[PDB]
Amino acid sequence: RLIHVSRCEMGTSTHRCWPRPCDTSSDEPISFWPPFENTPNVIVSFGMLDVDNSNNLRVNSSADDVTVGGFTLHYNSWYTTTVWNYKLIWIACD
Amino acid sequence: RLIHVSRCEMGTSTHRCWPRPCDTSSDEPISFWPPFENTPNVIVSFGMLDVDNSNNLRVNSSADDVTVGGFTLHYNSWYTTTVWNYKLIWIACD
Amino acid sequence: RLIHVSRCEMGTSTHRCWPRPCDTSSDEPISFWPPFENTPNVIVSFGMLDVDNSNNLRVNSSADDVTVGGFTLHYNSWYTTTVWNYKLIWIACD
Amino acid sequence: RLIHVSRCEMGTSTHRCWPRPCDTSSDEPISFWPPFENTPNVIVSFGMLDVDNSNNLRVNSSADDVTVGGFTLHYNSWYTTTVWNYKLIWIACD
Amino acid sequence: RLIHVSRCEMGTSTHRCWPRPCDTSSDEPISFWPPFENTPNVIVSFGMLDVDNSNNLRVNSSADDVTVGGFTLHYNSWYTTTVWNYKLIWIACD
Amino acid sequence: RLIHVSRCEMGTSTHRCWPRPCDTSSDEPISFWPPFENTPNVIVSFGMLDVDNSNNLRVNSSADDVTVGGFTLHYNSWYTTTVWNYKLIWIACD
Ligand SMILES: CC(=O)N[C@H]1[C@@H](O[C@H]2[C@@H](O)[C@@H](CO)O[C@@H](O[C@H]3[C@@H](O)[C@@H](CO)O[C@H](O[C@@H]4[C@H](O)[C@@H](O)[C@H](O)O[C@@H]4CO)[C@@H]3O)[C@@H]2NC(C)=O)O[C@H](CO)[C@H](O)[C@@H]1O
Ligand SMILES: CC(=O)N[C@H]1[C@@H](O[C@H]2[C@@H](O)[C@@H](CO)O[C@@H](O[C@H]3[C@@H](O)[C@@H](CO)O[C@H](O[C@@H]4[C@H](O)[C@@H](O)[C@H](O)O[C@@H]4CO)[C@@H]3O)[C@@H]2NC(C)=O)O[C@H](CO)[C@H](O)[C@@H]1O
Ligand SMILES: CC(=O)N[C@H]1[C@@H](O[C@H]2[C@@H](O)[C@@H](CO)O[C@@H](O[C@H]3[C@@H](O)[C@@H](CO)O[C@H](O[C@@H]4[C@H](O)[C@@H](O)[C@H](O)O[C@@H]4CO)[C@@H]3O)[C@@H]2NC(C)=O)O[C@H](CO)[C@H](O)[C@@H]1O
Ligand SMILES: CC(=O)N[C@H]1[C@@H](O[C@H]2[C@@H](O)[C@@H](CO)O[C@@H](O[C@H]3[C@@H](O)[C@@H](CO)O[C@H](O[C@@H]4[C@H](O)[C@@H](O)[C@H](O)O[C@@H]4CO)[C@@H]3O)[C@@H]2NC(C)=O)O[C@H](CO)[C@H](O)[C@@H]1O
Ligand SMILES: CC(=O)N[C@H]1[C@@H](O[C@H]2[C@@H](O)[C@@H](CO)O[C@@H](O[C@H]3[C@@H](O)[C@@H](CO)O[C@H](O[C@@H]4[C@H](O)[C@@H](O)[C@H](O)O[C@@H]4CO)[C@@H]3O)[C@@H]2NC(C)=O)O[C@H](CO)[C@H](O)[C@@H]1O
Ligand SMILES: *[C@@H]1O[C@H](CO)[C@@H](O[C@@H]2O[C@H](CO)[C@@H](O)[C@H](O)[C@H]2NC(C)=O)[C@H](O)[C@H]1NC(C)=O
Ligand SMILES: *[C@@H]1O[C@H](CO)[C@@H](O[C@@H]2O[C@H](CO)[C@@H](O)[C@H](O)[C@H]2NC(C)=O)[C@H](O)[C@H]1NC(C)=O
Ligand SMILES: *[C@@H]1O[C@H](CO)[C@@H](O[C@@H]2O[C@H](CO)[C@@H](O)[C@H](O)[C@H]2NC(C)=O)[C@H](O)[C@H]1NC(C)=O
Ligand SMILES: *[C@@H]1O[C@H](CO)[C@@H](O[C@@H]2O[C@H](CO)[C@@H](O)[C@H](O)[C@H]2NC(C)=O)[C@H](O)[C@H]1NC(C)=O
Ligand SMILES: *[C@@H]1O[C@H](CO)[C@@H](O[C@@H]2O[C@H](CO)[C@@H](O)[C@H](O)[C@H]2NC(C)=O)[C@H](O)[C@H]1NC(C)=O
Ligand SMILES: *[C@@H]1O[C@H](CO)[C@@H](O[C@@H]2O[C@H](CO)[C@@H](O)[C@H](O)[C@H]2NC(C)=O)[C@H](O)[C@H]1NC(C)=O
Ligand SMILES: OC[C@H]1O[C@H](O)[C@H](O)[C@@H](O)[C@H]1O
Repeated sequence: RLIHVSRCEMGTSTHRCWPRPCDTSSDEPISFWPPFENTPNVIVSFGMLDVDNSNNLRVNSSADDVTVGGFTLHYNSWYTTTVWNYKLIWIACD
Repeated sequence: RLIHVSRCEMGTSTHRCWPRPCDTSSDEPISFWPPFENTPNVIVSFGMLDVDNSNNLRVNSSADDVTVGGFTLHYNSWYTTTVWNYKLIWIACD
Repeated sequence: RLIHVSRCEMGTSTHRCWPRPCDTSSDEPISFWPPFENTPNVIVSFGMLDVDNSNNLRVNSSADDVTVGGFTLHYNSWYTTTVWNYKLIWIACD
Repeated sequence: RLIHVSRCEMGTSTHRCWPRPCDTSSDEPISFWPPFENTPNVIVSFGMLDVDNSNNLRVNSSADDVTVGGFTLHYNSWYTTTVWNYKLIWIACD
Repeated sequence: RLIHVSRCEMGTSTHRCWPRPCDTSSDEPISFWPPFENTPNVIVSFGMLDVDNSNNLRVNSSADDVTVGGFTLHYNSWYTTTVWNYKLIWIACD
Repeated sequence: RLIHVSRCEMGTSTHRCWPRPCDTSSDEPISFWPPFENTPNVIVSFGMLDVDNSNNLRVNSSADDVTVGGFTLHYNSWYTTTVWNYKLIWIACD
């Protein structure tokens, strides 16, 4: 019969830059071995966050350039915001 | 034989309000196509968060009124808090 | 034919503490019913969060001792940070 | 994603009659259990056969009144044929 | 996770020729909608048979030119044989 | 979700003895690579049959010694029957 099933892969990228500050941005090459049949959907979020109250909390995360073979794990803060340590989590299913 | 397998859907919903503050609360109808054969589960979180340090960080997000047809992507803040931008993420499996 | 498919179990854990500050750390055992063929993968994030601006934001979370029958839903803050309410969300797939 | 996967059920049914000839036709209700989700196809054939050369070889078999919960395994012969033994084999997938 | 599942298709082709005798051979086009990811395996047999004892029983059948799109349901006899009526059954799975 | 899926395997062994008559019995060992998770169901039938009319048609076939790793492809005739050529077909799903 015809049915719906999803293949999923997931992981966590961790960043501990303290005492140093974590970079404005960061991009990681995440690959799916083996590739998917079609380009899956991916969502990213935070599992651990270390933000200084001396400035507004501005943390953005995302999956950019999603290829059936992998995707770019993207993170960035902006303006005067300062991030000390942070863990990203992502899950891509199809 | 019998096996376990899930069908998962997933999406994001970006709310950029700056220079205006984001609505205190938000509810968006999300539709599943095609409908699940049985009610699915749904977890919601944040992929991007921009909140003013002028006050405590009070952000809530959920999936209310879930069914086989879909759910309501609910988000809200409370008290004297202020959010300039935020991205909600969700995933629903069965 | 040989294919890839998954089984995803997921959920949420709400911790309301205000007016009492939430515990520095909190562990919660989760059970997979029935058990997975093999050891799944879990990722935990936040779905709600209430953090005091009087200090930096320091929230961490993870899935510990993940077995075919369950994992431990871990939460913790550190140092001077304070938390009033929060919701954890996790999802596992094989 | 969408995939095509089938569930199959299959069985044999031996009929030994000799020294007596097997009855002109024979019907036997088969039960799928648990029931099927869709109404499946079924094909019947012969795994063993013992027929008399004294006449032509006239044998017929078929799945009948197929539900999502079973069907009638049917066998028969017409006219002057004489069958001494036979085993029906059947397979039903979806 | 990696599992083995199969997709199967099946069907029958009834040939009632009496009083006329059945053609020596028959090749029928069977197609698959939609086609397989990869080329299936196919097997054929007889569901009903009507062979004249005046001569030896000789029946052959097979799936020819099998591809992801379908195949050719071939049937034939040879030499002195005579077949009055007959049905073929086939099932393909990948 | 819980669903039903079968994994199948199939094949056909041919035997061309004319003018030599085919042995009374034959047993071919079949392997299942990779080995089913749990013991499968097998069914065998005739894809090509060539029998001399000078005696009753007595043919039999089956799958014996069925294990998750394989099975034995059994075939025989008995008493006065004489078989010149024949082909067996088998399909085993779990
Ligand atoms: C480009 C960027 O990343 N901007 C993000 C940032 O917005 C802030 C900036 O645009 C700065 C530019 O100087 O302006 C902030 O608004 C300020 C100014 O208009 C200021 C000028 O006097 O007045 C207000 O702030 C004053 C004072 O400057 C502060 O030191 C004092 O503590 O508070 C005063 C009263 O507020 C005004 O707020 C922008 N800030 C806000 C809020 O819009 O951050 C926002 C939100 O985090 C967005 O992310 C921008 O993209
Ligand atoms: C209804 C709601 O959304 N409440 C959420 C909020 O709780 C705060 C409110 O209940 C306000 C009501 O006035 O009280 C806060 O507690 C205060 C007061 O007890 C106050 C009295 O002096 O003392 C503390 O704060 C003072 C002063 O008020 C502040 O302006 C000053 O900057 O700092 C002082 C020292 O702290 C005390 O905090 C409630 N706040 C807390 C914390 O309990 O926010 C909480 C957490 O974010 C919950 O979300 C409530 O539901
Ligand atoms: C163990 C732990 O959980 N540490 C986490 C914490 O780090 C802070 C602590 O290590 C404290 C220990 O006293 O030091 C902080 O750095 C401070 C101090 O050196 C301080 C002494 O005067 O000077 C700086 O801070 C001043 C002032 O004290 C503040 O009130 C003012 O607002 O800012 C000033 C300039 O920053 C210095 O920053 C550590 N803080 C930081 C930042 O590193 O928190 C961090 C980040 O949240 C990590 O999580 C640590 O593990
Ligand atoms: C109703 C049914 O099941 N019929 C199936 C059967 O058909 C045979 C019957 O229709 C009988 C009815 O009497 O006729 C057979 O044809 C015969 C006659 O035309 C006959 C007249 O002389 O000539 C042939 O046979 C003779 C003689 O009758 C035999 O006893 C003798 O051994 O041989 C002679 C020479 O053949 C002729 O065959 C029908 N037979 C055939 C063949 O059509 O069987 C057929 C095929 O098995 C179908 O299944 C019918 O439905
Ligand atoms: C052990 C075995 O494999 N037997 C299978 C076989 O059965 C036949 C045998 O048991 C023989 C043993 O001698 O008997 C057959 O029955 C015959 C005899 O009773 C015979 C004695 O006169 O009478 C009948 O046969 C005559 C004549 O001999 C034949 O030449 C003529 O064509 O027909 C006449 C009338 O039948 C009688 O049939 C057994 N045959 C039958 C039929 O029972 O074959 C059967 C069916 O194929 C089973 O497979 C047995 O297991
Ligand atoms: C979060 O990261 C994404 C990835 O860079 C940012 O996406 C860009 O968004 C702007 C407008 O919002 C577009 O003009 C760009 O085309 C996007 N980049 C691409 C090609 O993906 C997003 O802006 C970031 N959010 C914040 C607040 O920094
Ligand atoms: C987060 O959002 C959810 C949904 O809006 C809130 O849940 C509601 O809780 C109240 C408790 O008094 C119920 O009356 C509502 O019916 C609930 N909504 C439903 C059915 O989803 C939750 O309280 C919010 N949390 C915070 C901190 O604001
Ligand atoms: C977040 O919580 C996890 C779980 O308690 C912490 O993980 C431990 O990390 C240390 C090294 O820092 C390892 O030696 C332990 O094996 C880990 N524990 C377990 C049971 O996984 C993690 O360190 C915490 N991070 C923060 C920011 O506090
Ligand atoms: C073989 O068996 C099938 C199943 O009993 C027979 O099917 C009947 O076919 C006739 C016409 O072909 C229909 O009018 C009947 O309604 C069918 N029966 C039902 C209820 O399915 C078929 O006739 C048999 N063929 C032979 C040669 O005996
Ligand atoms: C049964 O039918 C098959 C298919 O027509 C026959 O196999 C063909 O045999 C010829 C030579 O004898 C080859 O050139 C073809 O390539 C074969 N077809 C394929 C692709 O399988 C087979 O000979 C027939 N058997 C009998 C006894 O008639
Ligand atoms: C058809 O083949 C089967 C399999 O060989 C035969 O059944 C076996 O018969 C022998 C002798 O009675 C037993 O020792 C085995 O246990 C049987 N196997 C099983 C479990 O089926 C069957 O008798 C054959 N039929 C004919 C007509 O020869
Ligand atoms: O049955 C005996 C024998 O009759 C002829 O020789 C055919 O060519 C063979 O295929 C076989 O059918």
